[PDB]
Amino acid sequence: KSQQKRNRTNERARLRNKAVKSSLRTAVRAFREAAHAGDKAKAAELLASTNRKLDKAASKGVIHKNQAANKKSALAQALNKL
Amino acid sequence: AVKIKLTRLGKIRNPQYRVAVADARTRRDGRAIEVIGRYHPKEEPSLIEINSERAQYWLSVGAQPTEPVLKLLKITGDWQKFKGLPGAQGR
Amino acid sequence: ARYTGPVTRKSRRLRTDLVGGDQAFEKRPYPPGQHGRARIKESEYLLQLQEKQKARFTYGVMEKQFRRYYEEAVRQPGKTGEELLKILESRLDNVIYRAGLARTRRMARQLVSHGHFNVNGVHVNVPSYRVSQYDIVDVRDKSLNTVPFQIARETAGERPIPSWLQVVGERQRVLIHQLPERAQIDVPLTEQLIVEYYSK
Amino acid sequence: KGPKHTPRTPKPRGRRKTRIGYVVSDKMQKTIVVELEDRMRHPLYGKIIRTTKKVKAHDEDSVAGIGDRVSLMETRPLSATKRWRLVEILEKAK
RNA sequence: UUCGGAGAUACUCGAGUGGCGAACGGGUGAGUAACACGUGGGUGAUCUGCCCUGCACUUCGGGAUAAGCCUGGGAAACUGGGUCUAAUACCGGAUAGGACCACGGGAUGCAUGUCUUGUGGUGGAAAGCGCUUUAGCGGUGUGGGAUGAGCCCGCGGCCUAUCAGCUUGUUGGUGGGGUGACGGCCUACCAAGGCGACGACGGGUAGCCGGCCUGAGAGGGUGUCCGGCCACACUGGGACUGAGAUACGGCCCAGACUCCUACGGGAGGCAGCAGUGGGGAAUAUUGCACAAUGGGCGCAAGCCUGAUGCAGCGACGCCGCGUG
RNA sequence: GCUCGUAGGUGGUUUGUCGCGUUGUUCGUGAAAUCUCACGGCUUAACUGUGAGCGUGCGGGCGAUACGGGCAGACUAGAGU
Ligand SMILES: [Mg+2]
Ligand SMILES: [Mg+2]
Ligand SMILES: [Mg+2]
Ligand SMILES: [Mg+2]
Ligand SMILES: [Mg+2]
Ligand SMILES: [Mg+2]
Ligand SMILES: [Mg+2]
Ligand SMILES: [Mg+2]
Ligand SMILES: [Mg+2]
Ligand SMILES: [Mg+2]
Ligand SMILES: [Mg+2]
Ligand SMILES: [Mg+2]
Ligand SMILES: [Mg+2]
Ligand SMILES: [Mg+2]
Ligand SMILES: [Mg+2]
Ligand SMILES: [Mg+2]
Ligand SMILES: [Mg+2]
Ligand SMILES: [Mg+2]
Ligand SMILES: [Mg+2]
Ligand SMILES: [Mg+2]
Ligand SMILES: [Mg+2]
Ligand SMILES: [Mg+2]
Ligand SMILES: [Mg+2]
Ligand SMILES: [Mg+2]
Ligand SMILES: [Mg+2]
Ligand SMILES: [Mg+2]
Ligand SMILES: [Mg+2]
Ligand SMILES: [Mg+2]
Ligand SMILES: [Mg+2]
Ligand SMILES: [Mg+2]
Ligand SMILES: [Mg+2]
Ligand SMILES: [Mg+2]
Ligand SMILES: [Mg+2]
Ligand SMILES: [Mg+2]
Ligand SMILES: [Mg+2]
Ligand SMILES: [Mg+2]
Ligand SMILES: [Mg+2]
Ligand SMILES: [Mg+2]
Ligand SMILES: [Mg+2]
Ligand SMILES: [Mg+2]
Ligand SMILES: [Mg+2]
Repeated sequence: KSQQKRNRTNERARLRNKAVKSSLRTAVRAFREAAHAGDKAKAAELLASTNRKLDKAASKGVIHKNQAANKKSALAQALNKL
Repeated sequence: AVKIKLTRLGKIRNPQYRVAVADARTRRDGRAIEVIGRYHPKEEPSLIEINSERAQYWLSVGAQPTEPVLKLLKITGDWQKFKGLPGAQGR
Repeated sequence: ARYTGPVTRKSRRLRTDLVGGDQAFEKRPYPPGQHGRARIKESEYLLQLQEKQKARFTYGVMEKQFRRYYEEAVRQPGKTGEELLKILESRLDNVIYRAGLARTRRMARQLVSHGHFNVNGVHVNVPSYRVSQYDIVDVRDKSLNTVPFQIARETAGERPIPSWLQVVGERQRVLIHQLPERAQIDVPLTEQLIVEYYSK
Repeated sequence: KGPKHTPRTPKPRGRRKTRIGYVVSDKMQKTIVVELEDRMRHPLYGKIIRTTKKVKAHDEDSVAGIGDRVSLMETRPLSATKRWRLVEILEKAK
């Protein structure tokens, strides 16, 4: 059959993508907590770090560029409304 | 990609061919994007006509001919015209 | 297939002689069978049937092929009967018969079958071959000097040559000026009854 | 040596469908319901048959009442069932 | 040099890492009365590997592991550990506009707006290998083509009223979430709507079409070869990888069935070609070749292709020719 | 059995306008094959290739306004008082 190689590589890729997406999720929830507190001080760079992480994930190919852009816009507007 | 290929549409022992511009992910005798010529390998040498401006259009826009179609384009001079080589007619 | 049977019976049923030649007449009346002397009912279907029979057995065509010839004729522009006659006349063995190279129709058919002719230098051996305008018909050059073909070399005077084909000198060759018009060429039948037969 | 980005190719913008109809309902919070009638020959008998539709249109500023012949232009799926936007209320109801 | 064994340095290459392919091609018509299909539009609401083409760049590092070797567990199927080594495998940086936010200009309109520009503030890559010497292959970001695809709409094509009331994410709105993309697609709240005699809801049947048969035509019947689209792959559900998945010869779970077992546990899926049993009135060879065309990988030669090209069998059909 | 009446269907004479129906023309589309007409090639035919039709339709533009319809009026012959 010799699709066992594909079976193994798919598992490795699944693990890498899962790790990356989980890291982005934690970054986003941290920023959401910062914005909910509304100090406007630490959120000002948590936004930068989170957007940088989203862009890095998009360049790595774990997510799609449009998804990265959507999340970046949503978070930036959330900051602007506070 | 996009290919310029030969589709067999004759009978059981007289392989007539049409020179069709088709996507590679398509069966041999499938719906072609555009037929631009024909090829009959049974006449005096054979019978060959290409549109010679639609062929130029497809070659310029990016279609990759298969190897027999490349042979026909070299015979008819369209491939030499497109690439920029001296002999534009060689039939 | 072919009929390959007594032609005199087949002429006696249809009340018309279709052969001529040495066996032109049987020298007797037309009771085609044991009850052949009966004065029988004459239907409208019978006339059409026997006319199409005459058309088929004048040329030795089979019903399935005559049927196709009918669609060709009715589907051709113009008229219908003359087109049917033209199609039935353009058959190559018929051309051989009409060019004065044959004692009858059957033996002309056999000469065509055994491949004794070339049209455009092409060896043909199908009786139902259709000749065309500007067709030359040539006898196979390695087939001449044979008895049944040279017996027709000197007897080329009695039966008239129609005015659409033409024969030439000792090299017996045929030229077709244009397609015939059988309606003015030797109709022993009315073509208007075949049409009516093929409508029911 | 277009030494920068090649502009575009020219294209003609597609045209949406414009229709005129009578308002049927409005009590729907920025949505209007318009009835459209059309006539078309019967496939077999040849008579001209009249039939009515009911499309749902969008009002960002909800001002349209019963009657009120209106003009509409079909748009993207603004909702589950809305595909039309109100253009202008011509010959407002009597 | 053993005189039966040695030497990766060496063309070549089993196993292995890595890339690409495997989503095409091939089968079947169970389901489906539906934007499934046919035809015409929209997408200012979208994506698109390889291919073409314009413009830029290709810069620094780092830690591992497969394989190998030594071991452990298991009946097997497989699997644990310790050492050990690379890469165009993986990870972190520098610079890089078509990412984002805010404020502006210039064009246009079809309401959302779209396109192009200016400033400020945030960001986002790359990979090298080869060379009988102009062997050659490559890599990343972007503008524009081509291609393929998604989604939305108008109209069209069955029977049944001895099915008359259906609907509560239902209909609409707002803020969020989610998607490649608009959208009750999802959620919290608010309003009370939406569909229906022009047949809603329900029941029966069915893949749809170019076409095929008939007919003077209009019509009627039909959807088999061939071609296009759709659906499915033992039954039901689910996701992952990827440019792209009903993922036929992939993965996970449940179920029925067949098989192995040391009883602890494992394996499988011809609606691919050929073939077997069964059902039936009834339908074929476990054939040959990659010679041609199409397809995949490779610089190429090449290698793979039951696609395909042919052959065998059956008067099963159409056509043609004989038995003078 | 007869009537009244809801949806629906149909509608007198006349003026203007619109151009939905209707009709003219042009562009796009209506794949290929199959079908029809003409050739071309297999010895003929079936079969096969080419060209023109067909594809009744739909969409876009530009004309016409007799009739139908819409919109704005008028009239008394139908209808009613
Ligand atoms: Mg591999
Ligand atoms: Mg966690
Ligand atoms: Mg968003
Ligand atoms: Mg026969
Ligand atoms: Mg909304
Ligand atoms: Mg190897
Ligand atoms: Mg490669
Ligand atoms: Mg792949
Ligand atoms: Mg598949
Ligand atoms: Mg089905
Ligand atoms: Mg549609
Ligand atoms: Mg190890
Ligand atoms: Mg940076
Ligand atoms: Mg790097
Ligand atoms: Mg709710
Ligand atoms: Mg909402
Ligand atoms: Mg079914
Ligand atoms: Mg009739
Ligand atoms: Mg299923
Ligand atoms: Mg089965
Ligand atoms: Mg399943
Ligand atoms: Mg890929
Ligand atoms: Mg993915
Ligand atoms: Mg599945
Ligand atoms: Mg299967
Ligand atoms: Mg299988
Ligand atoms: Mg697979
Ligand atoms: Mg089979
Ligand atoms: Mg039986
Ligand atoms: Mg049986
Ligand atoms: Mg091959
Ligand atoms: Mg090949
Ligand atoms: Mg039999
Ligand atoms: Mg009424
Ligand atoms: Mg009325
Ligand atoms: Mg009316
Ligand atoms: Mg009137
Ligand atoms: Mg066609
Ligand atoms: Mg010929
Ligand atoms: Mg028009
Ligand atoms: Mg009165």
